[PDB]
Parts: sequence; C-alpha cells; structure tokens
Amino acid sequence: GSSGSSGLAELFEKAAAHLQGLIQVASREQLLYLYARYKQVKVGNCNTPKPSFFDFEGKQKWEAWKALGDSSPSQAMQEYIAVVKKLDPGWNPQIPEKKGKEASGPSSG
Repeated sequence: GSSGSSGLAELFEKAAAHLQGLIQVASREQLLYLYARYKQVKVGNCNTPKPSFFDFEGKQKWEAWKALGDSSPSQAMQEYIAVVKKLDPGWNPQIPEKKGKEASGPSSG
C-alpha cells in the first residue's frame, strides 16, 4: 500500500554488487557519484590531504568525497542506491522468494 520500512544498509550492500553490472549504463560521473558517498559511509570524514593538481583522475575523487564533510552514512546510501535504479529499472533487491541452500546448520565441526 505505502512505502516500505525495510532496512537501508541492507540495500546499500546489494546495490553495490549491481554497480559492477551497471558500469556500462553508468557514466564516468555516475561512477564517482557512488564512490564519494560510498567512501563517506565506509570511512566518513575525508580526513585526507588534497590530491595533486595534475592528478585529475584522483582529484575529482577526493573532491566528490571531500564535499561530504560530515555527511551521514544512510543519507549517502539513499542516493547511492536510487541512482542505480535509474540506470536499471529492472532491479528488484527486495524479493520475497527464497532460493538458497545452506548445509551449515546442525551439529558440525
């Protein structure tokens, strides 16, 4: 009926795996957009020295991740996910079905 109240992180985990599959649909900038936030949720405050001027490739990275001074992790996962949804509308992370077998359960060693 209404929006879902499922966990946030859980998604950030799945989406991440999709990224590698949405690389062809993700533009150069799109790749970073996820990196920066992905770094703010894993590490947090840049707390890192600015890259060299000549080193552009690395520059952008530090920048995008730098802009996230003291940004929250969840707030970074929200945008990090949605995006992937725009690139691939045929993505269903929240699936009720159950397909998986795990022997590791009863007495073992």
